[PDB]
Amino acid sequence: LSSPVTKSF
Amino acid sequence: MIQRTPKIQVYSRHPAENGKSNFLNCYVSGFHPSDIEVDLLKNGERIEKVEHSDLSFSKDWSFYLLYYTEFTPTEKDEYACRVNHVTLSQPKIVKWDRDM
Amino acid sequence: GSHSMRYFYTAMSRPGRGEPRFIAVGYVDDTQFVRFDSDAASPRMAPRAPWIEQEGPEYWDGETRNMKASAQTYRENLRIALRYYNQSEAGSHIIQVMYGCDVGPDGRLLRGHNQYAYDGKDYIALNEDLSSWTAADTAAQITQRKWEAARVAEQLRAYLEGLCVEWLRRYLENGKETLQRADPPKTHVTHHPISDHEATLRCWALGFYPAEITLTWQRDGEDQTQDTELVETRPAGDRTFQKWAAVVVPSGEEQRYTCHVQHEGLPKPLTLRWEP
Repeated sequence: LSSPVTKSF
Repeated sequence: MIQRTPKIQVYSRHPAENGKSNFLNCYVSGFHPSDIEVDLLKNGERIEKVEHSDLSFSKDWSFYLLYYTEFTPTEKDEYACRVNHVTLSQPKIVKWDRDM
Repeated sequence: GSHSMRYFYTAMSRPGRGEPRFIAVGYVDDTQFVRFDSDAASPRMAPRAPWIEQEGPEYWDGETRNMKASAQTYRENLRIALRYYNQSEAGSHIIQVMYGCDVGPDGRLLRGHNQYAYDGKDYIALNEDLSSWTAADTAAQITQRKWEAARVAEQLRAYLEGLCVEWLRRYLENGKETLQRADPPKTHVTHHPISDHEATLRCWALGFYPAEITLTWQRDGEDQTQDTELVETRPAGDRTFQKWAAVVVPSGEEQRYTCHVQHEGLPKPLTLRWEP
């Protein structure tokens, strides 16, 4: 199962 | 920008036996950036409808791909892999050698 | 044995040729089990191993939603990186991401990973503590400061110690027939003269899974590292891997050389010699 997105760079 | 040239290996899925169906593989690895042109050749001509793996990469971030096609080897037919990459002035051709 | 789950993302800009391509692949150990590609006619998280096919629509719909959102975020990250490195909008650039978890035989977390690269060089990495960051340069330090402010590491830690481990354990059970089977290498030694004075001995390993293997040549019991040609381990296309190791030897001295093979599938390391 993949990770949710985090904040951008 | 730092770029890395592909390593190339050409080989069969199973030990080759003339007249018995098999898979011809061209494994390209260790390259960066990811754009790469790979052809499988039969007696110098491009084989149609070659498939390849999904783009992935190694722990050092360099990319790898497997290009493959069904083939039935014979004594007379010569097979090769032709690779182009931004790091290469001219396409690189690696011949299939049953013992490699 | 021990096992890993890994996701690998590649985001590649291509100015003048549309939006950046985003490709994600997922692996358990050396087995790919999912893929997503924004250049597909209908982009979707799609199965690539038999044991994931049983997941239901909620799985496939949620993973597809996540991959689409990730592609948008990594397209933004490519634009941000251009700024941080003072780069032109004309060139093609690449962000890569690797993350996942390693578990022991008991299913217990051994460690997590979450690392990023820009144009093939380290950018930022989550440290083994799952709480602090290592930035490669002053550009990634800007990301580090932003991620410290937003407590991103806490979110990643929660994923890596929780859902990552729990779903890895689920996949290992559902795929136990293959994921928990080591296939030992099939081995042999070939001999080819290269001149009147020398011949090549090549030690072959074929048909093995997982990919990790050690192949070594010894002369009179001493490792020949500098004189051994080793090819990279390579996929056969049927889940298994191949590797060979070769040494050039003086004619008549062949029996001084022994090939040694270590693989998880072997109860005991193998010793092989050329058999004429």
